Amino acid sequence: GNKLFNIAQRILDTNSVLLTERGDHIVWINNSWKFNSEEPLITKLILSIRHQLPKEYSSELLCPRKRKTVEANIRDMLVDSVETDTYPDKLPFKNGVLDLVDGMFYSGDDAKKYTCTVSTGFKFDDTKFVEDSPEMEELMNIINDIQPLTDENKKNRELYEKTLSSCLCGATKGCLTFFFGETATGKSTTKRLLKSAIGDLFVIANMHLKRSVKKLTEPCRNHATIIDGKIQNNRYRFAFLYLLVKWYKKYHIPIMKL
Amino acid sequence: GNKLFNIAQRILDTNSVLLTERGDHIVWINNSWKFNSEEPLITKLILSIRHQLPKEYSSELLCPRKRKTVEANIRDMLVDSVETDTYPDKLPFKNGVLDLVDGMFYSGDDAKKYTCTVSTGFKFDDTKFVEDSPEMEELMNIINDIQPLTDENKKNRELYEKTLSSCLCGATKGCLTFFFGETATGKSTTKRLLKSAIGDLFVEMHLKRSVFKKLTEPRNHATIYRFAFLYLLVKWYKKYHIPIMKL
Amino acid sequence: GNKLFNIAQRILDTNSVLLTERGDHIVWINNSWKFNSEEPLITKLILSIRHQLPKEYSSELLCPRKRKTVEANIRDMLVDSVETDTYPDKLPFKNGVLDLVDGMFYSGDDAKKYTCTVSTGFKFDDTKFVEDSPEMEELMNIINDIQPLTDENKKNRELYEKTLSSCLCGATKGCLTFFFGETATGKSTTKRLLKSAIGDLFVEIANMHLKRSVFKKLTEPCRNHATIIIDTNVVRFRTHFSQPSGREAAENNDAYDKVKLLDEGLDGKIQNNRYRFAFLYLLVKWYKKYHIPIMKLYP
Amino acid sequence: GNKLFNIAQRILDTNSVLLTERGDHIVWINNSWKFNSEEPLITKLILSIRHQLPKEYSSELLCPRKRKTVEANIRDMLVDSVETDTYPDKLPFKNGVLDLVDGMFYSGDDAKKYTCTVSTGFKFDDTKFVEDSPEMEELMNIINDIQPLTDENKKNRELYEKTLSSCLCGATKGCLTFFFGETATGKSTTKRLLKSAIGDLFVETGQTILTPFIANMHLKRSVFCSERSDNIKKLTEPCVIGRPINNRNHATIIIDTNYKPVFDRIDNALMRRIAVVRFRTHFSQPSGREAAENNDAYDKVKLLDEGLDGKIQNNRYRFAFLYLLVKWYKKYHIPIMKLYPTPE
Amino acid sequence: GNKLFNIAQRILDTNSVLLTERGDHIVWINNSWKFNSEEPLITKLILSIRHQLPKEYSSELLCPRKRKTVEANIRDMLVDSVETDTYPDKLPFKNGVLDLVDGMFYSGDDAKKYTCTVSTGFKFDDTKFVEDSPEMEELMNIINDIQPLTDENKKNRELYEKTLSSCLCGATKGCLTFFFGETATGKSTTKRLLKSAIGDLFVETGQTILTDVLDKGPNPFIANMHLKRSVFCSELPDFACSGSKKIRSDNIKKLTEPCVIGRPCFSNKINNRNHATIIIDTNYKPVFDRIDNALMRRIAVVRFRTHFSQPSGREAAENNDAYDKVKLLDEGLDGKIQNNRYRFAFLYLLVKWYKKYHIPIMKLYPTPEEIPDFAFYL
Amino acid sequence: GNKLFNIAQRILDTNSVLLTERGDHIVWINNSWKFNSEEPLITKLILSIRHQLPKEYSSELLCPRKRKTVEANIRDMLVDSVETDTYPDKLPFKNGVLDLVDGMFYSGDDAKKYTCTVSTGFKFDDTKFVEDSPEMEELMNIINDIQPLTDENKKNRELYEKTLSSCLCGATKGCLTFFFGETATGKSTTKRLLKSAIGDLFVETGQTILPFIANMHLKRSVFCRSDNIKKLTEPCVNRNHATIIIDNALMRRIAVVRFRTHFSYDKVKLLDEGLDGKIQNNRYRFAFLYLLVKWYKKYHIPIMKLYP
Ligand SMILES: Nc1ncnc2c1ncn2[C@@H]1O[C@H](COP(=O)(O)OP(=O)(O)O)[C@@H](O)[C@H]1O
Ligand SMILES: Nc1ncnc2c1ncn2[C@@H]1O[C@H](COP(=O)(O)OP(=O)(O)O)[C@@H](O)[C@H]1O
Ligand SMILES: Nc1ncnc2c1ncn2[C@@H]1O[C@H](COP(=O)(O)OP(=O)(O)O)[C@@H](O)[C@H]1O
Ligand SMILES: Nc1ncnc2c1ncn2[C@@H]1O[C@H](COP(=O)(O)OP(=O)(O)O)[C@@H](O)[C@H]1O
Ligand SMILES: Nc1ncnc2c1ncn2[C@@H]1O[C@H](COP(=O)(O)OP(=O)(O)O)[C@@H](O)[C@H]1O
Ligand SMILES: Nc1ncnc2c1ncn2[C@@H]1O[C@H](COP(=O)(O)OP(=O)(O)O)[C@@H](O)[C@H]1O
Repeated sequence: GNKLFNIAQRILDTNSVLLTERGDHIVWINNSWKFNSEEPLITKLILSIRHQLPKEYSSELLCPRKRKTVEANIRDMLVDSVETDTYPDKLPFKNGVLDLVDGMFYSGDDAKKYTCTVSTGFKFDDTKFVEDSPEMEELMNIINDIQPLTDENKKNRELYEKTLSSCLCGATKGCLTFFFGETATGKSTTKRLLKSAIGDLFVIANMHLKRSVKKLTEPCRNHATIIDGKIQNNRYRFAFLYLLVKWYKKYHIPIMKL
Repeated sequence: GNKLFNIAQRILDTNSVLLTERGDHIVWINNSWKFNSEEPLITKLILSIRHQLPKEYSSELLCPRKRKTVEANIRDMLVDSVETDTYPDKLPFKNGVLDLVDGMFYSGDDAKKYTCTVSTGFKFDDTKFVEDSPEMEELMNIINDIQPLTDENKKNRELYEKTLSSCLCGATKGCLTFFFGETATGKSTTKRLLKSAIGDLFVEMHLKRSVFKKLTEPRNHATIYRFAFLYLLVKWYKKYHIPIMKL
Repeated sequence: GNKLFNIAQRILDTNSVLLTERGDHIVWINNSWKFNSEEPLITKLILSIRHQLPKEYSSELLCPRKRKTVEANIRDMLVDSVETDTYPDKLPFKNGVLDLVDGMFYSGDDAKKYTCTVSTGFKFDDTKFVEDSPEMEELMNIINDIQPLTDENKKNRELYEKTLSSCLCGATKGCLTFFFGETATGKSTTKRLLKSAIGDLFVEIANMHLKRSVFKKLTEPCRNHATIIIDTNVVRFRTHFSQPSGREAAENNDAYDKVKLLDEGLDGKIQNNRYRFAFLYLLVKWYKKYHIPIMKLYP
Repeated sequence: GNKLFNIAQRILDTNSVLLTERGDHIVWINNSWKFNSEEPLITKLILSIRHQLPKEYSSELLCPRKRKTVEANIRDMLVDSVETDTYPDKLPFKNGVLDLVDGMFYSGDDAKKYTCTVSTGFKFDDTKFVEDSPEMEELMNIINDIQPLTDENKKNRELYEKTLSSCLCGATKGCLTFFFGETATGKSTTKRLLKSAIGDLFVETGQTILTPFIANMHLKRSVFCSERSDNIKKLTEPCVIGRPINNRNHATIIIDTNYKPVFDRIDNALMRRIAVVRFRTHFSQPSGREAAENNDAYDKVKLLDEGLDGKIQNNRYRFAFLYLLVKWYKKYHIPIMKLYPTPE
Repeated sequence: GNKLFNIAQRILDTNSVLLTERGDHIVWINNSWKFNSEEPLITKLILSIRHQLPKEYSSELLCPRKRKTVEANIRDMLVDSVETDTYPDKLPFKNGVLDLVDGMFYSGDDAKKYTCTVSTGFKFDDTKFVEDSPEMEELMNIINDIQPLTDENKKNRELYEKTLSSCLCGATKGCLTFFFGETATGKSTTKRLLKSAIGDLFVETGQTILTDVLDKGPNPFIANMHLKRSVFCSELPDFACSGSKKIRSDNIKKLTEPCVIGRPCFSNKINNRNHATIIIDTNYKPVFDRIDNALMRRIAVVRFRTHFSQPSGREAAENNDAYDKVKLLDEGLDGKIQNNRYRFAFLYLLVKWYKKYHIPIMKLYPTPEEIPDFAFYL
Repeated sequence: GNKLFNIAQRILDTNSVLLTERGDHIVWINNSWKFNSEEPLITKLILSIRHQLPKEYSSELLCPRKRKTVEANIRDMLVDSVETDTYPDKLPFKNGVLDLVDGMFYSGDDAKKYTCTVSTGFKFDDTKFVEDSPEMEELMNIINDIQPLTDENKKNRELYEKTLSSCLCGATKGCLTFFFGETATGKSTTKRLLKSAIGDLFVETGQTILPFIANMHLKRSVFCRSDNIKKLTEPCVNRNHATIIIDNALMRRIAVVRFRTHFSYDKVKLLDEGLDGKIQNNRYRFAFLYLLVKWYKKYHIPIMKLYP
């Protein structure tokens, strides 16, 4: 056939570009399913796949007028859409995906099979998701101070942990939990802690695919659960992420329900 | 005279592209009458149909700038509009159209003639639409639990079956059905079961075949487990709505 | 000298494309003046007229890049705006324009002279505009039940006929006509009959433009061709139409004077357009009885 | 040099395309200064002017891509703007300009030095602008039946004539005029006659002006308001504030009312911008005629014709009223133009 | 090398095109720093400077596709922003710049140094900016009619002189000025005289900028009053009746800052340089929401006294105490003002007034003694 | 291969064009990180870099149709977003960056590492940032006139200098501040002095706040419902570096300094009619910048916090 057509065919065969019902063309570059419905991110992918093609097919794509032909060819081959965020027990990081059934981290093509268009926005450092460090004990202490562990507060702590641990699911939640409290009881502190824990999955048009923010209990797509100085430096991030994963694995194994 | 016009004529001879009174072009790719106004799919159909054209006409379609010329020729050749969604006794699934009176499942070219724009949403699997399944037993039990075949639920059962089977027709319904009752009776359960049955043809209204004097006016088709409840619905249609559809 | 300018001049010779005061290029294809201020229809016209020009001129129109050249030449040669819908005594169908005053229906080039952009939305069936058919007699019975030809109802009947026939003129009406009456009297039956009769030129301010029928500011030409009709619960209505259960609702109240039997099947046999061309014949017949010299409605 | 640049230079030297202080490029074709900010109207002129250049510079212009080059050069050569509509005593028709002070219809190059970016919207036939015609007598009878020339109706008749004829200048009218009268006496008849006569230079607007309907009334000579104090103080100045932010007010404001108007604020400043003409000749239907003469709010009663509006909308009484307007104009507005208020 | 890049560099050398802080590219054609943020005006300049280049560098600019290239190069060669209209004491006409310090005229490169993007909107004729002319004498007569040179009117006349003179300099005035007067007194006459004298450096606005939260939504009444040296806001009705919005006080301090905040229709440029002499044409005493000393140092007033009326109303206007003198109303005066007959004489008079009153520094003073509530607060 | 691709690679290897998290591209020309979301500013960088490449690569950039190919290649070779204005304690001028920690001024590549986009709006004159100069003594004269160095108002004076010196950093403050005072008290004099000192990092917006937010992004000082107060002291509202100067939670979010001396109260002084004229022209700009830097390195060197 044609060189600029075989290049598009070979790029498509790698399943690096996909089409989603919102009309979006999700692109796989830098180990994250990216998308931007304002300018073609595909051309970035034809430029990236350059070190994945034969030599005769590699020098062709060093021309921006030749990375629009292949982009159009690719855009005209995506005739059938692909479902997104099929798996709820998955956490997308800027370098892979994390499974909440056993708490390990995938990277590269291992995270490609789990189509997660949205992401937490930051990389998952390996030597921070540890059991103990000079951040775990202080986090545990402040969590106890905010939400005491006593008998009359035991059920309150249980529902509290169940509510924050729910802010990882990829499915919609049909239940509401109230955050009633007096002045200066740490609500903003927990808000910032959870924001540091997940990040981009935290904020009606903007809250798409977000996992936390009768009309806000319907499947349509939303997944959100509706509810100092050494925080913005992003220190308690991985410790609180470990706590959230532990609470999820302790409370949300079989069925997700609030 | 012109290869890129002979190709357009051959593509239009297959009746794959039609024009709809909204001024919009609907196309036929992978067994679905799709349509879009932001990224027209006429080029998608051009690049899809190359296999059905001769070799000399197939090598010319492998080019994005030679595929916006055939698209221009085709769009310039569609002068008059065509009507969509005429047949009322059809069920459009993502892989064909199923007849209600006949009950035979159509797929591919046989499904093209019935211009069914709105689809059920989900693909239809042949080896699930059976009368003997583990799920259909429990579905029948649930149906009997929601409403029994008792003395006070004989004519109510008839109206229930008639109204439920009515949510399969492309015509305009002539009556409204109410669901007055107490909590935990089967209202929302039946709502979710019907949603799982007829899929996309459901809103909780343009060509939507179910919605939960102005309503009973012509466009709208509304009546204001995917293979067992569907079997029960088609059976109810074959008991109730055979010669004429009325509510 | 320049083939794509000779082609543009020749296409302009046929007077197929016109420029409107609104800025929209009306186009003549498929016996209807279609226009669209979102995409130029002119290129479809250039492609369509291909089978009229010499063989050398025709082969240059199988090239979409040589058709925007012709369209650009044509658009640069159209300076004189041409008024639309100047003739009010015409009813535009999808295959031409019917003349109400005389009675025949024009088609093809004959309908081009009457620049009629809006149309009825449905084709004009030739063998349906007939005085006698198994549907005009039942329809006339429907009027007789709704509006009997009694001495007291004679004035009502004439006013009803005049108002119904007035929804066929492209002029501007200067009178509001009411549909006063009680419930189940045949108003909405008349509305359904009218919708089946005329079709697209029926609405139930910008949207209500260039329409002939619709359901002091509304009675001025500034365009507005609509016959404004208001339904309230003045052509008065008496013959309430009762049901079988309303059979026993048919002998006390003087808001009515007659109670024919309800016919639930009738309503259905309207949207099917069973009484369509019968109604067109009745409207036209009535029209060339009150508005032949001049069309006017008396307040 | 470049051939298309020579073509553009020649076209620019015939003064056929002009640049205004609004961003619009006004084009001169069909004896009219048109403008439209949706299409490069200049690219029409390049074709139309084609029958003025030598044969060498003619066959080139049969190419749409060689008239975007010529237009690009032209738009690059119009460095200076030109003031437009500085001549008030001219009436522009779609085929010429009528000079009112002598009533002469200029066409072609003669009707070009008077830049007129807004026209009446129709052509001006020479062999209808005459004083001897049956339509002339019909229109004169209608006008006499509307405003009789009797002794008690002299000053009002003069005000009516002055106000009607004043909707022919491009000057700024510093006054307001009412058509105060009871229903069905001829105010809408006068409105339709004026619309048929002066055509496009006539706009009807809603009551929100009196209490984006101000941006469209730009360069219109007559604004009729059928059916707030400072609105009057805003509407009689050459530059009125309106955004679709300043518009030139060449408009005579006529207001159609049925009762005595009541204003929000009454002061000595408002009475010097107001004028009223009374309508006293009711035209009632023959069935209801006997109920009109007994009424005291009117003075005369006549027969209400039915086809009059039909023939008026058909623009049959157009040039007769144009002649009447010109004749009135060359009786009060020749030395200067000024609208005199009448507080009483 | 490249021929088109050499052309672009030569054009850049002559300092004809410039880049402004607003992001707009200003050009230099026909001795006027014109700019237009809807078309790349630069492409006109490339043609106009065609004669200022050698023969080989001239024939390359008779090709609009070859002038788009030069325009692109110029847009890619101007990396540094410039601040325009820095010199305040300059009056830009359509054919040069008049310096107010001593009143000579400049053209060409002499006037190019002062990058005044705005202009008055009309050409400047040399043999009219004189001291002896029939138009000058009659203009002096009508000005003395508007403001008599009496001792009772002496302070008012002098402050009127200064206020009119201030509408020539490009500084930022911090004192609002009122034109309190009764109907038919000359406020609109002075307004039209200014409009004929300074032309473009003059806009009209509605009372909205005085009674409105002038930040919500797109407001083009503020985005137009940028670099204009005189702003007129007529139509101030009385506030005694219902439905009248009092003049919002903070707007007075808002309008006297060196920058004004406002957004036009669908734009993000909220800052506009405020060189305007905000002058209010009113009829009665203005009333604000709250009166204080912070608002008291931004308000100056001039009373207009001599009335104009035809003999029909002369008897009724003579006995009115709201006036002090009555003169015969002229009918063709508006006609001979709207045709700019009184333009250059008034411009010369304004220049003389500025040279006599504002030569050392430019500053304005308030006159808080002519308002009842203001006087009570004293 | 391709010459334009190699040119784009060489341009990127110098790290002059970056892609920010907002989706916009920041460009390093004339010792300033300039960005503008209305046209590609990359092409200006392509033409500026022209005197850095091999002479065979330089003649290819004298062509606007070949400076859009290089820009296109660059636009597809920036796949990783980069955060902006990480360094709080740096003051960006149109010709470099001043390091507030010690007081030295960097320029060129030395100021390229500090990716701070919003500059002050002017250049840094080397021979004016001096402690002694015949425009400085008058500056602390007028400052002491505005705020006398009295023991009674010493707390007010230290609060004043602490709050005004805080308008130089990219950190987020968590408390509103007010300049509530009487008429003719130097409040707008302080506003204009600060505007001369910092320039672009200074925005004035009406009381609608109390697109008017979309412009005050990365600005280090701004001027002018308690819910909006609770919304205006957060790291995001659009970044929030502004030192906003115009229940218990409201109590810990409000700081006000009360001006005392009046000019034409505790002391009445004489008005200076020419003071504004010699303030708008930025006469005291660099002397006040020096004073602010001195106050900063005297007060905020260990950590930044504005206690109420
Ligand atoms: N364990 C803890 N150690 C230190 N500070 C704490 C702890 N728990 C709560 N706080 C303080 O309590 C405050 C919570 O107030 P916050 O919930 O933000 O009030 P509001 O939401 O009304 O502004 C935080 O500023 C935090 O510093
Ligand atoms: N066969 C059945 N009969 C009754 N209830 C059922 C049956 N199957 C499931 N249910 C459960 O009982 C509930 C019935 O509630 P329903 O009648 O829908 O009213 P609501 O949803 O408002 O409570 C459902 O939530 C459903 O989960
Ligand atoms: N002669 C008739 N033929 C057929 N149907 C009739 C006749 N008379 C009455 N009907 C029926 O009676 C009904 C009258 O209702 P209608 O008068 O339209 O109610 P409303 O006036 O409130 O709109 C119609 O639906 C019509 O079908
Ligand atoms: N001179 C005349 N002779 C006969 N009929 C007239 C004459 N003038 C007007 N008419 C008729 O009388 C009617 C007058 O209505 P009009 O006064 O316009 O109503 P309104 O003033 O309430 O808008 C018109 O329809 C017109 O046909
Ligand atoms: N000597 C004069 N100088 C200026 N204007 C005069 C003079 N004599 C009469 N006038 C008249 O004054 C009118 C302008 O005053 P006007 O616009 O009514 O002021 P305002 O609108 O502020 O009341 C002009 O129409 C002019 O004819
Ligand atoms: N210490 C001072 N010495 C001299 N003049 C001063 C002093 N303080 C203030 N001023 C004068 O006061 C004016 C500023 O007043 P300002 O505080 O802005 O009042 P407001 O804030 O009410 O507008 C300046 O023009 C300045 O000349």
